[PDB]
Amino acid sequence: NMLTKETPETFYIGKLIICNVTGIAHIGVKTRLDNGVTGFIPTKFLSDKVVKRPEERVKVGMTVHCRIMKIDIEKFSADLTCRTSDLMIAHPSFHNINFKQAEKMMETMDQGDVIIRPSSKGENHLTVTWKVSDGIYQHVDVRATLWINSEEFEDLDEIVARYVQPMASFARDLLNHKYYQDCSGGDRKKLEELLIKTKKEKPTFIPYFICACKELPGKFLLGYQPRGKPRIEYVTVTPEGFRYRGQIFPTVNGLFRWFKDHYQDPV
Amino acid sequence: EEDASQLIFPKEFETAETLLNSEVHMLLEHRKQQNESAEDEQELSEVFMKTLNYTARFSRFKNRETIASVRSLLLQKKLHKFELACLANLCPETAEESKALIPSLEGRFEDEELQQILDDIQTKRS
Amino acid sequence: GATPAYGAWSPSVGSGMTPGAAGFSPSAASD
Amino acid sequence: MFYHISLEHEILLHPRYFGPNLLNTVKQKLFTEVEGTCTGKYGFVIAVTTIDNIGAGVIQPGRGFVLYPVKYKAIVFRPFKGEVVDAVVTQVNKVGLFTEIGPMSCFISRHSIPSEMEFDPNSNPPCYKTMDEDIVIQQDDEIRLKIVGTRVDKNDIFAIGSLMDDYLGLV
Amino acid sequence: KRITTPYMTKYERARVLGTRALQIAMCAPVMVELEGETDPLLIAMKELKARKIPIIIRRYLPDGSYEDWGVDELIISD
Repeated sequence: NMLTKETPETFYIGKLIICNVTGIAHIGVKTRLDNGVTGFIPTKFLSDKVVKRPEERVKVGMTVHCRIMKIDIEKFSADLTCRTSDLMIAHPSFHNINFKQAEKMMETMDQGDVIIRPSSKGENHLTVTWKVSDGIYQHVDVRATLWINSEEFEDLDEIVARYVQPMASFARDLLNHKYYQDCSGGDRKKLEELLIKTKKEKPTFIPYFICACKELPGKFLLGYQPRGKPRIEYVTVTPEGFRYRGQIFPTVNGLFRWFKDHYQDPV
Repeated sequence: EEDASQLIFPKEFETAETLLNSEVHMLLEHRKQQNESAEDEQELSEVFMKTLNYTARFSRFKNRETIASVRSLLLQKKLHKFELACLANLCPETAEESKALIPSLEGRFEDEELQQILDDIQTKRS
Repeated sequence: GATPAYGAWSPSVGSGMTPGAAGFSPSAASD
Repeated sequence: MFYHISLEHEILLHPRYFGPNLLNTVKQKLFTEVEGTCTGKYGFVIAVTTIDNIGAGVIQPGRGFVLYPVKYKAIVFRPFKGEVVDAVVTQVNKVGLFTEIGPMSCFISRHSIPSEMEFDPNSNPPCYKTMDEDIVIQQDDEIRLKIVGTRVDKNDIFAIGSLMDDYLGLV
Repeated sequence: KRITTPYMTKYERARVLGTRALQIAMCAPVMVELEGETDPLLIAMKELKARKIPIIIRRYLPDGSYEDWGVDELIISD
């Protein structure tokens, strides 16, 4: 206490004391501490007695933090632990990850699960990714400009149950449609060639089909052949309903019942 | 040159509106309410804290209606706006006290009318 | 830049001129 | 005494802050700039209460900063000489009494103090009782004063109080 | 009731492009898709063609009045 100025009553067990190992006598690391206490780490601090020294557990030449378990600054010893453990149906999902690598973990999810992730700009941005269709995903780049408040970021449970859960419930109904098709995710080249082949078997009855677009997620596609010319009408799925010709339908069925008595105009 | 003793003030503040203790108390508390909600925010400065805890000691009353009441009962008379707050915070118990503290009240009004304005302020005090 | 605004897009309606007759399928109920 | 005024200010915004956060960022900058500060012109501006408008941001030629003039309402505190205010005694010493007034403080020598209010340095609490020990004025005693002189010291104010006027004590 | 020419003069085009390219060089958010270029003047020119430059042009008349013209409102010439 008169020369080194550090007694055992200051250093306690449980608190982390940074022990700088500068050398080793014969398997240990005997160095000095911050208060001049000669920190001699035993072989139990490195976990090796007949092998090389604790180079992975104690930094040779530098200071290595360890949990203080012995107060012997007057005895020329320092029981500093070299180990880091000695110092101490619509499922939600959480993250922090890369867009490419994120694509591989949302293919194992089935319809309905929503992952939360950051976004490529790497700060402030975040994105709500959900199962628009088989092989099609939405990436709501919230500031897809979905303007929100600042208070909601502390509770991440309502932005899904108010904007995406009803959206997914609305999107699932079209998947269970009687006339749904993949067409390679709505390839614009594959869709025009199907309507011209289905019209020839039954020229009187004109069928209709729905598809999602991989080229622009959240666009559904509704093609109909009033005559010998393919025609494509787009529709956006909204958190509150559907955006069809700028008219908002509360329920999934009123869209179809509005279409059955609107597609018979000459346009 | 400027001297509140003779109601002479800089034009930029003569055009400015004086505030009561309980008034600024309510405004500051409202701010603090907004300034401690809306997460991801910066704490108020110590200036705001010391101004709050100052005026909190000298709140004669609190509800906006009490402020509006004392303001309306004062403005109906012919007092200058500078007299509005010094006379509304202190609440001198007698007209003689108000006229001794405020030299502008001396001869400004009959003692019984100034005393009535005081007594009204006293009755507004919680 | 793998993810711009997708729902902020403007769905352009396609105009046409088909002076056809009325021989199409009837409507249904909403339940 | 407290006040509020429509102030105006102008901020130079760096181009990094353009895009969707722009006007919100201008607001945040103004709250960063002019809150909690005192001025030789207007005295102690306590805070902006509201923004009257954000002007059209002129792009500075040859440097990308855009200059936004902004007009805004702010609460402000500007004491004047002659004003008789409520205050709280903070420190009682034989050198003089020290007292706080909103953001500011005042100081009151024994010279300003009536002769009967002798020093009490020998009691634990510093006081200025009278000789019969009836009117006990001590620290933290909500004592009135009259601002007899103003002084601004580098964006701060430091008045001087007095006790010469009658009825300057306990209510 | 804007009475000035509805065309972007070549002076307004030079200044708008240089100013916007400066803003881009100072890391301003771009208003147009970058197909993979990096010169701020090339970006500013693309934005000009996309009419997405977030700049309005205050044209002073000789009486000292002024008119404000977006950079999407008036007809870009070249």
